[PDB]
Amino acid sequence: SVKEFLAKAKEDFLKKWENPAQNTAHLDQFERIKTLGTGSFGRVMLVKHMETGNHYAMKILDKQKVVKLKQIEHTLNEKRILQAVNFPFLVKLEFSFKDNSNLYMVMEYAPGGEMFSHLRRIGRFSEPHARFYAAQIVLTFEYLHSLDLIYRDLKPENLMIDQQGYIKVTDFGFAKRVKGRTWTLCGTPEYLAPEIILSKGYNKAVDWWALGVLIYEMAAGYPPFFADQPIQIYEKIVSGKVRFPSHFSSDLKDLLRNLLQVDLTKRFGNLKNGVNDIKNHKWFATTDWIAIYQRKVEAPFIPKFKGPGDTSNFDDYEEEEIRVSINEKCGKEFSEF
Amino acid sequence: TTYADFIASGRTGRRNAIHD
Ligand SMILES: O=C(c1ccc(Br)s1)[C@H]1CNC[C@@H]1c1ccc2c(=O)[nH]cnc2c1
Repeated sequence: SVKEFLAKAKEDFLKKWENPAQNTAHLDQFERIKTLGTGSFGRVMLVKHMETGNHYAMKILDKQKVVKLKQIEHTLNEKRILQAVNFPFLVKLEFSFKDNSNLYMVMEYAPGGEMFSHLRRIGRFSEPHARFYAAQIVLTFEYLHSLDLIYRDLKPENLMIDQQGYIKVTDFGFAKRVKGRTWTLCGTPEYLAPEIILSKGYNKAVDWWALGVLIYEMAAGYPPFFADQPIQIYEKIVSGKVRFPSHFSSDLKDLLRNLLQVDLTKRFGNLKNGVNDIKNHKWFATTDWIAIYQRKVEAPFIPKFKGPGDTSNFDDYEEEEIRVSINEKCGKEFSEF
Repeated sequence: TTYADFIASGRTGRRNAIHD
């Protein structure tokens, strides 16, 4: 049963959460091939495990930059959570370690690239295409929320496409285990729920708002609230007004009105029936939730992978030498990593 | 069009997170 499945999932998660894996590899066990993505304090590189020849995506975080940007706790969150979870649509954390200068998280490689890249290129997804992806996010948030985890950075840039055309969620940088409410202003402007912006405390319901933004962006080709500057975006978000493209179906608009709901006592995912209000909505009437979970549904498209280390579905990035100092930096701050 | 306004905007590229 569902209850039995989630109970076991929590048991598995709590053991690893209370006793996190630590120092399970070394940098010299990998050959660095190419940068797959970048951030303010690090990058993700395609690497090859020289022993097994397996390819991975290694996130490399500069410890000094993390400290400078006040992301210590968020980074500890990311690693502790990601090593503890297990779900078909979550990227797997295979190894983690640190050296004098950097933190390392060696993750499952997703050769299909980011959803963002495909969405921007083709313009928008059809509703069935968008629904297929949305269903996987609904199940992923059901899983995460049951563990008292809020994800807090949903967007196409953070959704990887695997070899089967299914999603793998990555970037747990803002993920947090919280039972009550929290207050950190973090996320991406286009995807912030009103309650985050109005600085009044918030909960897992911000993830369901973000799901609304994502479905809108997938189906429209642009997000529901955009402008040149974040301040203008925030004003639109809190307004309680959304405009829909004329090609949006009636069912899609009704769903989005209930996800992009400013009032928490009315937002889908946050009512008495929980995620079931979403799952049972007419827009998802054709969705076989069990088949989605079992990966038995044919994907809208599969990325052609002409090799285990093919990166043709990724943009090219400025490469930089991985510098490791002869002196240990920020030792105390990252002790538990 | 809204699509046209989006594409002419400065936020069609990868969006940075804020924190904060
Ligand atoms: O480059 C990335 C970074 C995140 C933080 C730093 Br401050 S840099 C991420 C961002 N959006 C997807 C991107 C990324 C790219 C590829 C993979 C992959 O193949 N597997 C697992 N995770 C991945 C993450």
